[PDB]
Amino acid sequence: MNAPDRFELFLLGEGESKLKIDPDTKAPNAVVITFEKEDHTLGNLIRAELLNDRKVLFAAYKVEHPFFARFKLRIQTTEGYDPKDALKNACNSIINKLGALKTNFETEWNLQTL
Amino acid sequence: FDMGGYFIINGSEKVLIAQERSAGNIVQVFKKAAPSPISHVAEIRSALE
Amino acid sequence: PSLHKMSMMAHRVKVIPYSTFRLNLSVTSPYNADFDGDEMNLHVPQSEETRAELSQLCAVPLQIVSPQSNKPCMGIVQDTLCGIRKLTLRDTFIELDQVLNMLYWVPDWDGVIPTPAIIKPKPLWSGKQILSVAIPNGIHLQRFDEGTTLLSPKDNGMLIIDGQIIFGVVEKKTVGSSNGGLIHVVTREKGPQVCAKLFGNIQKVVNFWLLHNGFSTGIGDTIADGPTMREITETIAEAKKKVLDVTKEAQANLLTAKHGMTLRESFEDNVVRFLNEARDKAGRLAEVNLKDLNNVKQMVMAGSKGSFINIAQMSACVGQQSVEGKRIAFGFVDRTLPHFSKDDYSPESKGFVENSYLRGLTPQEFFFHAMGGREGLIDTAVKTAETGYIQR
Amino acid sequence: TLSHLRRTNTPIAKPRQLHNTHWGLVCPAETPEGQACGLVKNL
Amino acid sequence: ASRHGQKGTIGITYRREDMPFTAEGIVPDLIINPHAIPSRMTVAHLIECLLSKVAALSGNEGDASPFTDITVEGISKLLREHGYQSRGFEVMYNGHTGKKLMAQIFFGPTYYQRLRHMVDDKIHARARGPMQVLTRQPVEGRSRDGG
Amino acid sequence: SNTLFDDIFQVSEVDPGRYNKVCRIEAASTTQDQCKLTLDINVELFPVAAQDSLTVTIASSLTRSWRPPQAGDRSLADDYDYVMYGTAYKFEEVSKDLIAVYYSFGGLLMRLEGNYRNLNNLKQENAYLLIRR
Amino acid sequence: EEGPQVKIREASKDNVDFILSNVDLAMANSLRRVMIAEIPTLAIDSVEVETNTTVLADEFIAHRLGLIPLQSMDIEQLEYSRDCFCEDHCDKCSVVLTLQAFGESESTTNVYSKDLVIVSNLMGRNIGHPIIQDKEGNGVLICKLRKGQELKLTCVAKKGIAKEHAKWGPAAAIEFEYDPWNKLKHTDYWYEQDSAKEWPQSKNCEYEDPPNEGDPFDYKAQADTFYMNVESVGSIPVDQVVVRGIDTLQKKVASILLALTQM
Amino acid sequence: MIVPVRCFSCGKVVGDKWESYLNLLQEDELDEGTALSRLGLKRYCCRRMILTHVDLIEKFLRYNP
Amino acid sequence: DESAPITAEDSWAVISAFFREKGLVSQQLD
Amino acid sequence: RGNLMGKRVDFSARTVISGDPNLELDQVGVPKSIAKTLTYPEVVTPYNIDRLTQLV
Amino acid sequence: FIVEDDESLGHKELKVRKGHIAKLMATEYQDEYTWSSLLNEGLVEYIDAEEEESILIAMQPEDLEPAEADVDPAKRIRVSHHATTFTHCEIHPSMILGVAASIIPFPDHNQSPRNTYQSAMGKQAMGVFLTNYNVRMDTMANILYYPQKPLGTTRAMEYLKFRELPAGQNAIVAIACYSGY
RNA sequence: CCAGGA
Ligand SMILES: [Mg+2]
Ligand SMILES: [Zn+2]
Ligand SMILES: [Zn+2]
Repeated sequence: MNAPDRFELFLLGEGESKLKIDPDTKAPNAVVITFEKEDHTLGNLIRAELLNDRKVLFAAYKVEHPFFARFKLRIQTTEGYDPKDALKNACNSIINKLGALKTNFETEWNLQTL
Repeated sequence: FDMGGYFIINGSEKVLIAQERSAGNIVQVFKKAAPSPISHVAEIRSALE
Repeated sequence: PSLHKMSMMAHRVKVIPYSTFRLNLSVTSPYNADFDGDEMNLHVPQSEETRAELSQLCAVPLQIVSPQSNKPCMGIVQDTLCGIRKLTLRDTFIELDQVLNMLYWVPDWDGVIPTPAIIKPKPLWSGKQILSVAIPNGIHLQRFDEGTTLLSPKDNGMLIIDGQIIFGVVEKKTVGSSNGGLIHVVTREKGPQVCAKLFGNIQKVVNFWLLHNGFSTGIGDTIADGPTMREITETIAEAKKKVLDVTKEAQANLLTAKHGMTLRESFEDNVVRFLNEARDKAGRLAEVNLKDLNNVKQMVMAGSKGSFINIAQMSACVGQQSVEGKRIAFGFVDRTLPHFSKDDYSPESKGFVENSYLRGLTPQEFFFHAMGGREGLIDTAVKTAETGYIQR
Repeated sequence: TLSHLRRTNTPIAKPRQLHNTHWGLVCPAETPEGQACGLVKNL
Repeated sequence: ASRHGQKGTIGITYRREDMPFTAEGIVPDLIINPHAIPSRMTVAHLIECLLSKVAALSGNEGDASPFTDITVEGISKLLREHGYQSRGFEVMYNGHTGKKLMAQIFFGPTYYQRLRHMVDDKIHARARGPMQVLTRQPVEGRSRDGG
Repeated sequence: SNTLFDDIFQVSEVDPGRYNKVCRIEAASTTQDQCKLTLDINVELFPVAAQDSLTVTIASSLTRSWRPPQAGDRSLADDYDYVMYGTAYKFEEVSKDLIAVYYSFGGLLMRLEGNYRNLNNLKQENAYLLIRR
Repeated sequence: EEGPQVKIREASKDNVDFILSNVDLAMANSLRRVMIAEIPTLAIDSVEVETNTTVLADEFIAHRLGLIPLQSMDIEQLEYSRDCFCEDHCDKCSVVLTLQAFGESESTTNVYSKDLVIVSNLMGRNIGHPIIQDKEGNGVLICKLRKGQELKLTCVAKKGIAKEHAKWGPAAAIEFEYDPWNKLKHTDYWYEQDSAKEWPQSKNCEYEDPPNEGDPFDYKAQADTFYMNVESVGSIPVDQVVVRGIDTLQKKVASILLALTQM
Repeated sequence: MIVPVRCFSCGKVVGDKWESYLNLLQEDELDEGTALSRLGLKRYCCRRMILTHVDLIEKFLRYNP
Repeated sequence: DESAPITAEDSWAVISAFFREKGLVSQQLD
Repeated sequence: RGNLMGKRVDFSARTVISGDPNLELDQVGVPKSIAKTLTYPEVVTPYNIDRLTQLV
Repeated sequence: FIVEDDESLGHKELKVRKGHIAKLMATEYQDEYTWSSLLNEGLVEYIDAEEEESILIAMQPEDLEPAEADVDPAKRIRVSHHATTFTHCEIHPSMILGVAASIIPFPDHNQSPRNTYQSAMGKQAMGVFLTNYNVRMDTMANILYYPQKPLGTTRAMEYLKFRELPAGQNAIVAIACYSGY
């Protein structure tokens, strides 16, 4: 009865962008991206990759409440570097890493006879 | 599986709840409390079967 | 019921999905609520005046420090209390990754990454350090527990300077609904609105940390050492003889009654006293043999749940059973059960439960514990209405 | 259903307590909490 | 509730991915709080579980009968024969990160009961409604749309 | 901006009372007899046994937020093996010309007893602890 | 070859045992999550009941029909009805299944997932076939009928993900382990006397070097090398649970890059 | 009543395995633990599904209409 | 050996017979 | 006692309570259905007029 | 059970012998030796509370019969068969329990009231109440979709029809601190 | 009244 529809977890709302980038007030060159209809699956993945970027000073994500599929990701970079670009690169690195993972699995699978 | 032991009265299943009582025809002695003229009483709740 | 002004408090609405009224855990205590199937009432003011009354006089933050006992009536509980001890041990160090999430989780965080307590080899932060981010500036606290020095070797007591923990482990005495409390000081020093924020803050950090650290409790936590069990068995064994010795002494008419007591009254007092001395010894044996890794000990240590007796009764020995203060009496003519001989004043006959819950109870132990158990349920039942009318 | 067909009512010294004489005849655990506690026996 | 006076309502429902998991791929159906057990001293709940874990693996009926010669040690030995750690603990991994939990979780089957008290038959709200005739005050009970 | 204390001590005892990853160390200065030291160390990170000679340094520098890498090109003010950052919490006047200063490195406690460093140590959040050998 | 590497240990119709090295735990997990939740599958979603003389409820049966695995090989060429342009469903977005069963026999008449018949045009794509792994070739036992017990119904199967309902979950349990010797100190082993004696040694211990006590703690050490086992239900073949999982997560990340692009 | 399709905990189809299990017991005389394991039911979550099932449907069928 | 003392498991064979005959509502019926 | 010292009242609501680590101390999670029933009578004023017209 | 000093060979021994036990289990396989058969053969007797006053009962037969002429530590601490006077023996001590308490697994390992609580809650637990549910018109009926027999059971449940008509399901349960929910 | 829930 007070139960929300199951698609609300993944299907974007009426006039609701996937990303909402707001700037952090408390810190210089820091931003806050709210990811709608997303969970840990993506949050922790991105956060961990931004951690690999040397020019990235701060990176963390939080699912403020479990009833809602959305998470806030805070990115802080060195002066001159843009946090949107930092996010862009980490996103790219992830894809390229997954691309190799698929290629490598495919090759190895084809070798099996079962 | 239905065990019975109940009655059907105007549609509904009714249980006769067993009622606890003290047994009759029984001699019992009790000390009647500190403020009393009588100190002890022998009681018998006599009743026919 | 509503036997308190704190049993009716003003809250901010938060429309949410699902059919239940959700409440912050620390507000549980004033209401006296739990989530075993409790229901709660909601009343809506209809005037600007009425609303003001609620927001300005009876709002939850205002109600934190209560006049009932001139101390806080809400504190940190359960998961957050349990996790708070665990987080604040010297042993507890957090890697950069998690520190960043733990920091971001604090809704009022300055954006300042605190300098790690350990800078190389490998930057590492302590629990104490990252918890202190929830503690507001200006907050000063000092507490000395048994054996606290300015060097706090056992991580005893508490020392918070400028809303930064210097030493000691955070638990019930520090972060609970305690007189000297971190909460008592915060409400008083910073405000009710600031203190209410601190509850949320302390929990958002702690709960997050414990979500990833995890915490459990198993049968293994009731299990005590092989030799500790031999030592416990032989503690009951010697107390069992000490009792027979006073019994033989009483049967031989050598016993000398204490002024203002029956020869028998005097005897029962001794028996009951030895048997309890025993249950406790046996208990204190296990309590000591359980390592700091014991999940039960861990809950008892933080003050989150359970006490000494619970360990004792579970691990070592349940103990003597009472009804109307006295041991199990002779319901049957000169005996407690038909499985006993007449005029049996032995511990086993008059309701001494020798075994731990882990070991299991004998049918006799089981029934006597059942008699003793029923007594408490009767007063719980009665007291409820007697207590109610007194209030009225 | 089973436990309802084995229920005992006691209307009106210390009746609520579990007596020694209740051994093997009445359940030491199956009794209500509150008002009827120990006045509703189960065989 | 379990068969140990260990009652409660659902606080949240999590999907399989959010849930903590054994390396073996097993996930709980139910997460109950450690804080229940100590104050309550419901040891048989823990034993029920250990025995039920062995029972599930062994395919034999786990005898949880009262006065017997079954010991927590006896069952422990049998569980070690099955490859699990004797006291029922199992190492779990956090569902959100995949990182091992610093704690090992007491995990196994336990017989849980569904009770007659469900939130939707309880939930009730009113704001002006039927009134009594005599007193001209709000009628009684959820049933009657009372206040 | 500069160093505040320097001396080489010798560890008398190492204590992990219930603590699995931390140890209270007892040392005395090889140079000054008056000088002693009590200190909690992450022994899982930098292990310490008794009779080890250790260079113990203070220094108020090398403020605002903390930055992780770039330290490759940055001047690692550590010619030392284990470094900590903590706060000075008490100034004990232990008779005569003798003083004792208390340092908390986020719970990891330290007590330095001596005399001379009147013109050095201060009640500051800023105080690093450097250890080599 | 390049970045993260795979080394398959065992294969079948139902299982993939492998080793994932040169990867972030976060990545290993995110893939694990996706396989469970975000891979699309076909499953019965609407059940119109014409007749039911059974001992079971209309919805009791209905529920089961969703849990029956259907061929989702070519699931990728089927549209989500939500995205489709019709009114309710069509061929471009659904598979229509039919089930007519009757107790002709004096003996108990069984109703199986094999008794399902496709009535919609398949556009010649590998879809909607009730998955039969059964030795005797019956598949899932839906119902039991006696004599005049008739069951006549219609099923509309739709493309979906496990987030909406666990029926669209193509994977059973996913096994996941790392560091079988606790070299990383990621767990503090609960024990009574000895944690080594008390806790069972992992299978994967053989695929890693024991720590050798006479060595200091490697703090610098990080988590790479993950021993996993992916189990399929039928809808998609074991390999494709892994591949499609890798691909879904890749697509999921691309959406973010694209979102930034539109901004 | 009536074998669950899919194990609640992991969702391994268990709907097909019922008759096969009941057969490995009457016809093969085999003990419950081996039959379950033969049928490839390795995780206890899956084991409990079959091992603890009560097929009430069979009684339900005993009534005429 | 048909006159051998009874074991503890054998008490269940008697309990089986008690219930085979009396049933659970013996008292209500009788 | 029953009609005067105490009264049955409108703008009341009752349900099962459950805890939340993500609510702020002073707030209360209110089910959508309960919020959709309980009402506040707000006076149309220049300040709220537009907002109010929208909820209407 | 009746116990008699009456035994040519040795001590005071329980009238019922392993021969009667097989004589009963023969009749158990047939579905001629009933409960009435044990009652008329004077092996077993009916004792009310007033009569109980004058008897002397052994809990276990075997454990509480032949005297002493190492010991497991995990087992509970038990007393002895000191009595040579034994008139009767307990059929089974678990029989002191009623219908509801007889579904409690290991009630000898729980705190007294926790047991009293379960024998109140199980009355409110859902499951199949009767197999004829589909043919009866009752106000309210709650039936569990997929009931499961318990993995941990009582020997007493055999008679209670519990494994045939269960009140719950065996859930995979973790006792853990998770999201604090 | 009766049965139950915190
Ligand atoms: Mg409650
Ligand atoms: Zn379409
Ligand atoms: Zn499973």
